[PDB]
Amino acid sequence: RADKGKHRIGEFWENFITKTYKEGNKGSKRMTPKQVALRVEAKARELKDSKPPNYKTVLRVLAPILEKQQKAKSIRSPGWRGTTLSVKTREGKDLSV
DNA sequence: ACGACAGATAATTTGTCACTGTACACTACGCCTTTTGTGGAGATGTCTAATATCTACGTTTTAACAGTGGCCTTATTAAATGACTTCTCAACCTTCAC
Repeated sequence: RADKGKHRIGEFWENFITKTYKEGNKGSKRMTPKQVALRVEAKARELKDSKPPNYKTVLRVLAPILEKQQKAKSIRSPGWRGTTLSVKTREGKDLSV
């Protein structure tokens, strides 16, 4: 279906969840989804919104973001091949070997 | 035929709640190296005014004596003394007296 992977909480909450997790993981802060959901609870109460998102949705919202943040650890480097070689000096001069 | 009305129906997400994997078990900003501009002596080099020394510059002063200049009256006659000069330095015979 056209709806697969798209949430029904809507554009405001999809942003607010992802906004809150994103600010909570810059610097050495390490705000995990549960603390975000606890913010979402606080936000709905002060927004007077009677139906805050459940923690399972918040974890499902961030699951692709978390996976994109994970993949960055794995990306492999091709390396040099064959006989021809050079080494990258900080002068910016590639010295052939 | 196809596709086109209103509604079925297989998804899709929202939300529950039993379950479990894991950290809490204190245990990084600290060990070590290098450069480096600032800083403290401390041997050494720098180089003058000045208070003489250290003779000479020569310049005064002395006395010795050398030369110029003024004065000094001149005559005669006598004396003493010392000298000089000149001249002289015979000899036989006769006569009258005892």
